[PDB]
Amino acid sequence: MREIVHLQAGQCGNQIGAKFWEVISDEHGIDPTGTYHGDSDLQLERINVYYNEATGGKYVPRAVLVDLEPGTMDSVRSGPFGQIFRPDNFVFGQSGAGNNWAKGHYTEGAELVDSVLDVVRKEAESCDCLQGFQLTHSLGGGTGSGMGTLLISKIREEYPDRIMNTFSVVPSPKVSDTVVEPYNATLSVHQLVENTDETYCIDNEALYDICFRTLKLTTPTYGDLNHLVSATMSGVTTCLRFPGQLNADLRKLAVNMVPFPRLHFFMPGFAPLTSRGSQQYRALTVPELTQQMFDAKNMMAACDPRHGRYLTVAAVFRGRMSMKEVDEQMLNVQNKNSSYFVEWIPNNVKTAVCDIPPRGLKMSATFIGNSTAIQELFKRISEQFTAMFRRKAFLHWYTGEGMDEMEFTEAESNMNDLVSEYQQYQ
Amino acid sequence: MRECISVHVGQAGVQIGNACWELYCLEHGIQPDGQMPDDSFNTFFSETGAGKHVPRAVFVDLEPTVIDEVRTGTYRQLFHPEQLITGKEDAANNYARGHYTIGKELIDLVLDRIRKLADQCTGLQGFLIFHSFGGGTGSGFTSLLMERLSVDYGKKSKLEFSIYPAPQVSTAVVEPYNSILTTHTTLEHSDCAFMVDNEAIYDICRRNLDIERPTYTNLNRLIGQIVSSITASLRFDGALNVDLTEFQTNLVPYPRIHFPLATYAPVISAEKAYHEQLSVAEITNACFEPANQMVKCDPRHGKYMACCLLYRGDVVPKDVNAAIATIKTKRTIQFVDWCPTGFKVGINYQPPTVVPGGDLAKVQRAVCMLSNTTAIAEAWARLDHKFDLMYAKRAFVHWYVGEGMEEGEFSEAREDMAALEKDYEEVGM
Amino acid sequence: KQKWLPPPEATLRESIYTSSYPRPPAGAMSRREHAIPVPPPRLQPVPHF
Amino acid sequence: LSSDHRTLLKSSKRSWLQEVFLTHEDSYLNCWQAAFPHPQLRLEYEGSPVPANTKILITHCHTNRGLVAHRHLFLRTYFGQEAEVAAHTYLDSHRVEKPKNHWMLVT
Amino acid sequence: QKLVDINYCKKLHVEALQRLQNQTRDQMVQNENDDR
Ligand SMILES: Nc1nc2c(ncn2[C@@H]2O[C@H](COP(=O)(O)OP(=O)(O)OP(=O)(O)O)[C@@H](O)[C@H]2O)c(=O)[nH]1
Ligand SMILES: Nc1nc2c(ncn2[C@@H]2O[C@H](COP(=O)(O)OP(=O)(O)O)[C@@H](O)[C@H]2O)c(=O)[nH]1
Ligand SMILES: [Mg+2]
Repeated sequence: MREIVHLQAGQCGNQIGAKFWEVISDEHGIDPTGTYHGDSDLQLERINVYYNEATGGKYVPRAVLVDLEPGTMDSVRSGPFGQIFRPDNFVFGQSGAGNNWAKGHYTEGAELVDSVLDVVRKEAESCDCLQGFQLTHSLGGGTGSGMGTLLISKIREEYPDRIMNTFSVVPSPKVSDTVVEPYNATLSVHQLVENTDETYCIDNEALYDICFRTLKLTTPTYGDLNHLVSATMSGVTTCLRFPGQLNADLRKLAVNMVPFPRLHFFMPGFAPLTSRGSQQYRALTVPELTQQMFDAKNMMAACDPRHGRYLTVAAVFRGRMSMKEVDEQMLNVQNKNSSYFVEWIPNNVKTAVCDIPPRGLKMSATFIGNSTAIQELFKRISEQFTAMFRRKAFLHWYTGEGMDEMEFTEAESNMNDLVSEYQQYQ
Repeated sequence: MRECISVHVGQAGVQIGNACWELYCLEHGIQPDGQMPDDSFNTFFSETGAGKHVPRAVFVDLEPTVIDEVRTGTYRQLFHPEQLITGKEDAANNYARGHYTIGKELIDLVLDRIRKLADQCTGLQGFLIFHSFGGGTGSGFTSLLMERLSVDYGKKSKLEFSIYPAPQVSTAVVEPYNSILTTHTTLEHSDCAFMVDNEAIYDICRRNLDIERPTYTNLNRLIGQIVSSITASLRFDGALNVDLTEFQTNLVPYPRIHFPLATYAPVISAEKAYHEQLSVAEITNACFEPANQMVKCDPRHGKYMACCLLYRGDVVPKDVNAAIATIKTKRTIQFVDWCPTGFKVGINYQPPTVVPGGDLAKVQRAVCMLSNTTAIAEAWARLDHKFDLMYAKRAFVHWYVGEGMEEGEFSEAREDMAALEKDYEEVGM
Repeated sequence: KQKWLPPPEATLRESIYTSSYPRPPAGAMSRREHAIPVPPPRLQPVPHF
Repeated sequence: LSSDHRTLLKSSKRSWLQEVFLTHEDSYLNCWQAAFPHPQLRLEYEGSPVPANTKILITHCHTNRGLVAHRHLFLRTYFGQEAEVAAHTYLDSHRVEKPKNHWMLVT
Repeated sequence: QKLVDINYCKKLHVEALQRLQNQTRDQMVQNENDDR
């Protein structure tokens, strides 16, 4: 009836697409042989958004998982949850890009897109009324950062009305994984603004500054960090899959979060985060899911909006109460921190209510915040891309792959101005 | 032969059409299977040669996960399979989605099913329409239904009972543009038009009843307690009767002014009403005090210019007329000069029916006043003030233009409101 | 104590339409004391014209 | 004997892997299944009866993880005898199961 | 001096990250096991 056909890309894309499909599989009660051994029958109503159907009671996802070397899908085929994906749906190359945009944008990427563009038309066409797609990649690789931006630019041309979201991984600003990772990031962003409907922003020290300080952990794996960005990732498509008093979906949030199609840069969060030894010592009530969101610690971007303005602010609630006592906090927060919203909107906080809680939990909430706190995020790429390009550093990796220096020059002017477009509303 | 075919549109349509059609199953003698375990059901239910009583209702939504639940749960075999209309995608807080593109393939299946019920009714009094300005189907498709309702039936009675947005809180952002541009269509295409605001039932349910922390269901029950008193005289006997034609006759002096209010008097809990006298004076005092209304705007700035009263149960015409003669005289309340008498009364024998799981007690008297006033000129003032605060930056308008729509509706729907904002003090003076 | 200790709570997985709208008892149905009796058929234009 | 899919609040004591505990209730998160360690012969051993004192892997049926013994972190108890239990399947660089996961059901 | 400001901000960013991780959370786990 409505479906979501799912796109992944790389090592970021497969070590996140291995855990997102673990939380969804626990949500609808899916064991790693496919079948269903859940309790109720709210756990089988809207399962067709994510899972297909096959022989018997088998439910295999709508997943497109792509890389340019199969040393990443050798692991995800051989995890606990590796027999749940259909074997045709991995797409792998032979020689990857490896931290270069152009190699996986023209040379190796553009010869590999002609089989990924067959696995999506075989599978978007199976769906009855597809809502849209999701992507989750990183802007710091060469697999998802180059070719994943080339499937964004070449799936919006066949299906130009269906939805396009991105759980992107923008650079960590403080301690970084790769030297030349600015070049891969800043050329994707200009390729990202014209062909994406709405964009989240998922940083990795934005996850480190939670799990250090909020969950009190001293062994935080990525297998811990991928829960924190799949708790939200299924916390946006809740009301498609579960009923409520007031519903939403991926279409209705971007309606209230994209004032103009150059403006879809969010920063997400998540309410019920406490330690395991600080677990029983707090009552899980309504104001204690909204005292945490507006705080400057919960967000999944590494950017603080006290300098900026919350342009618009979303919310999606779970648990069998969001009706009157959420409406005296969303009325309270619009009045107390009165200088963090801009004047030219009536009111900013949007609301949905799903009534079914996450499993093992009583209540929750999830944030989608369109801000003028992303124009301080794209300036720390272009204060390090101009601390690199005046000395023409690493450039021989790019001009010999068929690019040219004006294409490097153009991604300066079309991201310096998008900060100068955001900068007025402060 | 006294039929009242209901129209409910949306997620305010079906969460209200669940509560309204739950009261009538216990107001008359209806099992939730549809059977019975002395003919008042002929307004709402229809017969068969097996004793089954199928309602004369339509439930319209563009989202399947609101109406695929009513066909799943308890009141399942009561409703016909085809009386509940569902889309495949939702219009998603928009106008043109609801009005032009998506609303054009659900405008046709409904008008086959309105025509099938209306051919069954001989003496059909008129349609009732309940919807919400805050959504896509409730505000885009609903004004499209009434643009294609007037050609099929003309002067047939079509009443409005809309969920206007609240002046302090609201659930959304772009929701004024649906709320503004519905009124350009629902002025020529609405006979009478009630209003409610959910924050003005939030504070009532926690103050005037002890039940705090409600849901919309504890707000849906009081909305369904207005509608029983509207169709009160059509099914049960009365000392004086009202009818569907009577409300717009004595509350709509001018055809651009069809905006009453709604207020329900004895809102007191199952315990707090059990320990206090509730005379006819002591319920007509509640409907005039400005802390009991179903809107968040005080008529102390305004002038009452037509009225209507409904009564239930243990009422005597002497004590009705003893407390009317007080509230004429008090100067907390004033009228406009050009309405000389300013009332209409209607008395129904049958006392109202308690809902199991509700929050009201067994009572004997009740009042459903519908007093239109000049204090709705401070309602369109706030829905304008935040519309030209946000149309100055073109803040959302690109969602609407590329959806089978043109730009020029916005620059006339505000200039339509400017005339109707100037209408309400010429009549008000 | 009834607020502290829980109900057995197999209602964690519950849509409000199931909890807030159950089947009411068979005896809470309204008796229609004041209703025009239907044993004598009502005045209706049985001339079909 | 029970163990649930891992969440962000339900982790083991010293290691923070999938935890295993005891509960009164009945569910499908209580059913285990035991297989052979030599990985090229388990599809030939899918229906054979299990001998008593032989080294066989134990795994869950809902998570497909497996019960483990951590000989590396200690739990001081009243009885003084120490180890940790959890459920996480371990494999080597040759991709066979480590000696951590072998279990024996002796009579 | 401009590069002094840039270097000072860079070192306090990375150094605040490393302090807030190790020397303020390893003591937390040691404190809790010591108290148990
Ligand atoms: N009092 C009351 N208000 C309601 C009820 N249901 C919804 N509302 C209000 O109605 C508005 C809901 O918008 P929707 O009805 O969901 O919009 P829609 O008709 O479903 O169409 P969409 O745009 O597709 O969502 C909100 O302002 C709610 O506060 C109800 O049952 N009772
Ligand atoms: N949050 C998160 N970050 C990851 C994960 N896997 C890799 N990364 C980050 O991704 C960056 C390297 O990704 P890379 O291997 O270049 O991605 P790819 O080449 O496109 O597949 C590093 O900064 C990692 O910190 C993951 O599972 N979760
Ligand atoms: Mg709907």
